[PDB]
Amino acid sequence: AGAKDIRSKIASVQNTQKITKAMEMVAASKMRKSQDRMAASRPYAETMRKVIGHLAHGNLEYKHPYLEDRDVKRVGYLVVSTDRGLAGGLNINLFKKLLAEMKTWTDKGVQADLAMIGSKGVSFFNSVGGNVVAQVTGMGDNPSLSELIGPVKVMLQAYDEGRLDKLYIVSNKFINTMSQVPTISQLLPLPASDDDDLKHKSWDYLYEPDPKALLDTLLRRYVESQVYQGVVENLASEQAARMVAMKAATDNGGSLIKELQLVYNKARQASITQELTEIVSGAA
Amino acid sequence: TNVISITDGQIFLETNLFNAGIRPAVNPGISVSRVGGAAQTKIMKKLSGGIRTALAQYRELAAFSQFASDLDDATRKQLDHGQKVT
Amino acid sequence: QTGKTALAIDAIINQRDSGIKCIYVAIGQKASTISNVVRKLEEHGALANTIVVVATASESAALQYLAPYAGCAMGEYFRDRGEDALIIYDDLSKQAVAYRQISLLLRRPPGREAFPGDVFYLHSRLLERAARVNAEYVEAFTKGEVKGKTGSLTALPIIETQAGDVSAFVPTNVISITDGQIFLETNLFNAGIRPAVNPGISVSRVGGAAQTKIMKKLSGGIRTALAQYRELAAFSQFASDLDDATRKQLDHGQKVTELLKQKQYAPMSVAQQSLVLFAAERGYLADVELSKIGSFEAALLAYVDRDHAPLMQEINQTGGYNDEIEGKLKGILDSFKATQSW
Amino acid sequence: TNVISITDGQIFLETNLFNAGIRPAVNPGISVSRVGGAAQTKIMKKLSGGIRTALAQYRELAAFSQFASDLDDATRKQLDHGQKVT
Amino acid sequence: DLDLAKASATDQLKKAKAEAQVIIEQANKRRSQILDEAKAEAEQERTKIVAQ
Amino acid sequence: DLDLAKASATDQLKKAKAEAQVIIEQANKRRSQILDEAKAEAEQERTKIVAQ
Amino acid sequence: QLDPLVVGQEHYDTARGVQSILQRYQELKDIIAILGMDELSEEDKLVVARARKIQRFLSQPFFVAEVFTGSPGKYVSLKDTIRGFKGIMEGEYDHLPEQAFYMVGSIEEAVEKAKKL
Amino acid sequence: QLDPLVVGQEHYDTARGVQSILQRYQELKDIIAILGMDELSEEDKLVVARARKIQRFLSQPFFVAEVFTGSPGKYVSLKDTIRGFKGIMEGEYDHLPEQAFYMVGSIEEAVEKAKKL
Ligand SMILES: Nc1ncnc2c1ncn2[C@@H]1O[C@H](COP(=O)(O)OP(=O)(O)OP(=O)(O)O)[C@@H](O)[C@H]1O
Ligand SMILES: [Mg+2]
Repeated sequence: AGAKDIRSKIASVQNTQKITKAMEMVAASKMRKSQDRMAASRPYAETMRKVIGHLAHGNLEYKHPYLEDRDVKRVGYLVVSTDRGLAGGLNINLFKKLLAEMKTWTDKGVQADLAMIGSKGVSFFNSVGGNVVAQVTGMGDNPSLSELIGPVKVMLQAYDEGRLDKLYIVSNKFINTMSQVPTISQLLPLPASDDDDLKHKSWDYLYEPDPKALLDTLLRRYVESQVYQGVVENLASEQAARMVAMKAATDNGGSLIKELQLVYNKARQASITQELTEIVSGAA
Repeated sequence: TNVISITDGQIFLETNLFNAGIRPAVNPGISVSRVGGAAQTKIMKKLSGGIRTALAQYRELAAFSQFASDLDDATRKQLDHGQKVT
Repeated sequence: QTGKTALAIDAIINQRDSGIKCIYVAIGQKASTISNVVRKLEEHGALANTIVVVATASESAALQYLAPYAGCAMGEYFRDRGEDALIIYDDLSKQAVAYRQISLLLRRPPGREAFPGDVFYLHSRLLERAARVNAEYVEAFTKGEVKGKTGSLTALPIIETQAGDVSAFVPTNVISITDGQIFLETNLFNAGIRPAVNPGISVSRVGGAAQTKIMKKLSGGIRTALAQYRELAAFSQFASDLDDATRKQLDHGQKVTELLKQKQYAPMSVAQQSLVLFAAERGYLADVELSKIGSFEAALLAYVDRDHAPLMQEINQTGGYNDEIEGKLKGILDSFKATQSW
Repeated sequence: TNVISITDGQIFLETNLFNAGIRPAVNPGISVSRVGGAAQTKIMKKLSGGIRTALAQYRELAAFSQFASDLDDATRKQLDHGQKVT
Repeated sequence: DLDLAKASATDQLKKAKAEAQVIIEQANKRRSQILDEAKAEAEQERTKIVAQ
Repeated sequence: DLDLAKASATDQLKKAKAEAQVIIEQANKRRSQILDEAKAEAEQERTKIVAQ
Repeated sequence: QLDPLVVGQEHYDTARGVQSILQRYQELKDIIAILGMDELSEEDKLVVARARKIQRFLSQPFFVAEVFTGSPGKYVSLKDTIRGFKGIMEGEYDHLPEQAFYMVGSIEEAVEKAKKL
Repeated sequence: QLDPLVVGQEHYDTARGVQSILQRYQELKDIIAILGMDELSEEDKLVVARARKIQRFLSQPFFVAEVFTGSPGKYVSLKDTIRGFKGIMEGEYDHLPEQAFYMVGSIEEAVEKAKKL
């Protein structure tokens, strides 16, 4: 206490408020750039999914393991997590949703396997004893598809090897600048999602060399691309959450200054009084 | 604070700028002349009319700078100009 | 209530066999506490070695104010005859209050916080009686009866600070008079760290010159371990984000700090402190888990006391240090860390 | 404090509440009546119960339950009644 | 069989370790027994030699 | 490799068994010494108190 | 009187554990105040969640305070409270809401109060 | 008295250079803590190495502290102080390990001490 301590604390908290306001600005710009990069992904996935429309669930059928709803003995999850803190509750809400559903699954006796994107989930599930089979980390704010090839490759190789029976991606969904929602959504076996080619019965392709060889790589690339889309949306959601969290923290600091300055003024006055009564009642 | 209440302005000399090598370390924003341009020769009243607040803003913009690479060049022009004049 | 009295009375108990006579002079304490600490000095062997001077809170101000001089005059009987003594003024911050009362009743002009002017010169000429006198002054004083021995009187005044504030009148004087400070912190005392000595602001101008050279060797590394820990500590609340190259330091700091905790009325011989610091300095604790450090320490101190007693005897008796001693210690740690358990 | 120490309670009127149109701005939680219900008519005592601790709890609950909330239906009815009461 | 030896050895060491850890607890308690016996027989003696 | 591995397999029982023996043979001396030293203290304390 | 040699090891150790938790909780209130509860480490969230229970369980209803609160007073024996605090600290009542502990007698009135909300 | 007109430009520039190096190393400590060393640039790792070597070289053994440490004291002329710090900042002695500079005295004693380490 004493004026010269409380003024030092007020100074340090004002500095903290500078820091958090700068971080809010930075995050608010990075969110825009990240959602531009989020809308530069739709064409590839959408056209490729239209293609898989015609080739697979067309009037013509084909015998791919990744379109048939075989039996569930164990399930895989691709987990997207930030590489950086200060994100608000994002990661933990997501991990709690995941843990609740993975509990519901293991209550039928099925095992589960995790592939981790981002280091925060890596640490969390190393602590909670999850079954992490592969991971990639340090992508930061520059996610790239080439880095994702590893873990999704592992999960696919395990799926077609029979070792998995269903595959999920768990990630945040950027909806509004002010609201993002965690979602667990399936990507193997491929969902049934309209895209009817009954209209396109007018034509069929020249397949070089054959449709099955293509359909294989089509589906593999498509899964890779949906994982990438998920990573990029989660990145934009992280930026939005950091923006709102730093906003809240700047207003908290701004109120703590109001408290500290009342304490400071009280100490200022008490010190003046006690100095002056010590002088005056000294004389005589 | 007695004397600040008696006089017609103050030139606030800032230790941080002085140690950093900005000599004379005049601190804009917090320093002020209350007679204003009435005391300033015409040419200087013309040429200097912007400097004060432009610098007052640059000094906080360049304080935002350090926590942000990848600056919008609409602001990088400003952070260059302020540094020129400083 | 941070252990100021406990620290001094363990300092007194530990001299029960060291040749140093001890004097414990109590200013302004309530009698049923003096009786309690005397009952504890009697439990352990220390009472037969020490003098107690009492000025209970009910005694007039003149006695409370003169008691420290009456104690110093009883330590000087030993100093001036070639022996060693230790004197512990409990609460000079109550001698100062009694002297303030006496001054204000004599109508002397008051100073700051109403303390009289010469309250520096009050403590200055008390503490500067704590001295070591060379053998020639002894021979001159004892008129030739004692030769070649140097007397010594050691003082450990105690002060009490309101709300940790060290910028008040009496604290700021006695901090200026003395040779060092042991700052006891109430936060460290709550968090479990006992004794609560704050290493970052405690000092001792005598320093290593007063240690046994084994301790002088080994503690230098503890200073730096704790200094690096105190520079890094700010990140502990973001620790998960840190880099292992610093996480190593930030955990070694916590382990050495958990090592310096100690129970009351349990003093250690120099052999045991040296051994236990060597254990942490040479990385043996790098893998023991934080919550077990104390049981590790206890087991080690027990093991060595039966299976290597002659080395303890040597160290305690001479305090020396050699590559030979270092090899023996490394051997003891190696055998312990494998062939026993905590 | 000298007078809080002499009387048999206090009615603490808080300015934050008063600015929010809550008038009279009786802050429950600080205000108390050291004679308690012994003074009330039996009907009033029956109806009121420990209501003031109910509103103290509601008002501190609103301290965490603005930016987020948990147990979010029973806390929801707690908040609903506290709000309609106030 | 390498790891038969390995594992059985590790757990066999741990059992020796626990057996020591419980050989110690009886020791601590017996101390408390005999030392409080000495305390009782000390007070009960003092408080009658002095009365005499 | 059969000889080289089965050597360790046949030896580590002997070795780790001897060390599990050793741990306990220390702990036993610990118990015995404590039951001795509690006797030493039993005499020392009572003698102190009678002198008092 | 709070010495192992007077109150016995278990009581002393429980008291010091409670103090350690509450102090560690004080050391976090500034970061919690500024940045909110979400920036804490996953083990600090547990320290906070246990301290906020210990604080309530230190509450008690008094026989002479029925005037103020209606609730009937309670008398808690020592043996019956060091057990409750040892429990909360050891995390075996770590599945019960905070308001389950507020204004109760022994730890068994808390486990009951939880059932009724 | 620390301005070019009185100390000479050589001295003034060497002093301001030491200040610049250390003032940058202060910036970099808190990157190294969060990210570890390896994420720095080439010149950032090099600024760090020279900053640590300068920070070491400012230590010295005293003829009067000779009684606390046993090590004999050293007297360093101003010519040699400037020559040493300028040599370190230019990168002439980048090939010595840090501890060659601690408590070394003159700069030649650094190139000598580096042998025995
Ligand atoms: N090393 C320790 N470990 C555990 N407890 C301790 C330790 N040292 C002291 N204490 C406890 O701290 C409490 C306060 O001790 P003590 O009275 O010595 O402090 P103090 O500063 O003298 O307080 P006061 O200023 O009121 O005399 C004592 O009950 C003691 O049991
Ligand atoms: Mg005391």
